[PDB]
Amino acid sequence: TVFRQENVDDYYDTGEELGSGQFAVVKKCREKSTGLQYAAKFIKKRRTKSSRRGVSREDIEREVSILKEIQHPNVITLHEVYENKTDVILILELVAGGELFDFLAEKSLTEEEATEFLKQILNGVYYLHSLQIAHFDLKPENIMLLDRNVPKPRIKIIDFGLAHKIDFGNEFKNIFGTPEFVAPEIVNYEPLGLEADMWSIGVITYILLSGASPFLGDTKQETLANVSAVNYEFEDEYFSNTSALAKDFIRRLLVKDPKKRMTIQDSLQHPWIKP
Ligand SMILES: COc1cc(/C=C/c2ccc(O)cc2)cc(OC)c1
Repeated sequence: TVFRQENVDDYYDTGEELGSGQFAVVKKCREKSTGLQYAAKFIKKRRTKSSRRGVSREDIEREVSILKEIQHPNVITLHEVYENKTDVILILELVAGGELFDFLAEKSLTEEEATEFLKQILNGVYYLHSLQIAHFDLKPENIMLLDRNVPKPRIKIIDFGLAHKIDFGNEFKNIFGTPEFVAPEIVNYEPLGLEADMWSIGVITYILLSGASPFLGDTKQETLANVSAVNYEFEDEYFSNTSALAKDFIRRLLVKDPKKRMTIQDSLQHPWIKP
């Protein structure tokens, strides 16, 4: 699939940089014809077939194809796609309130503040999983706020760079996500489905409630080893005032066997969440 090959600079003006990654950079931008503001994600293309630098066109097209399907208040929307010899440029909805993660370091949240964020995450994931889309990269870095100055900010899931359609219940494709947040099946290179997202939600919930990462080791290999062994516990120093029901929610997500892990529908019906 080909994208618009006019120079993006003829239709947009770029501004502040919002984020920078392995093969991508995101810049605030403004469409000249409407004055509306967006985030322009510049993705570096592979220059040769056998190269390790840049993103393969297959991977870019998958990300674009998933973004084109989604429209939900808790997920970023795709406006336009451009490309040139060096980059594909996604013009994405502007989410300017900062990471949940950057917001995290400002406080540990109360259970109400955590569930208010968490319910929005679950609603967005429920939408994705209803469409058989696994995100595969859920972490605080990929959860951003529309406005960070209100008491209950609205969040949006960003960065569909690892997302896959799961039309056969599982995919076998290798997901190099962030060790602290990936499920054991990712660590062990096993078939992957929607269940991997539910584990990541469990990790996110643990961090929201405590300010601590449940599997984080001193090195990436230690973290991965801890994940595969389900080597975590609720430290009393961090969880002494957290409800047992919140702990129960997490415990039913941080489950090695994906088949026994809570699904997105289970998580919305769990007594900690269900109104
Ligand atoms: C390109 O690497 C990064 C991209 C992004 C994308 C941020 C972003 C911000 C606003 C949007 O509307 C869309 C993406 C974030 C990062 O750390 C937070 C790293």
